[PDB]
Amino acid sequence: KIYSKHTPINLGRDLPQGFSALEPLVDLPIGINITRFQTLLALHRSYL
Amino acid sequence: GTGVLTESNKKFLPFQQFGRDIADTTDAVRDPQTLEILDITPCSFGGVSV
Ligand SMILES: *[C@@H]1O[C@H](CO)[C@@H](O)[C@H](O)[C@H]1NC(C)=O
Repeated sequence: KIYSKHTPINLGRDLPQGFSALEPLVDLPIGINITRFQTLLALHRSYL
Repeated sequence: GTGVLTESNKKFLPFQQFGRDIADTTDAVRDPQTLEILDITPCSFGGVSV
């Protein structure tokens, strides 16, 4: 289950105060064992 | 269920299907065939006194 939210935060503390609930985005029927995770970043080639 | 299906003004979110009151009883339904919200109200009933 993936839940998400996009909130426009006025310039300040990155983790703001107040509430912004995350709406359910997708439920995927996967059925696998998950104990570890990693974030994917994008890198651009230099060409120099 | 047995009830009257009426038009509703409740702004359901896209994931949301069912609707519930303070009693956690079904108060609205979203139909799969036509994506509209039908408010469910129990039919009229009462006690008869002679
Ligand atoms: C049939 O059902 C789907 C979802 O259950 C809906 O998106 C579609 O509009 C329905 N077909 C018609 C002709 O309304």
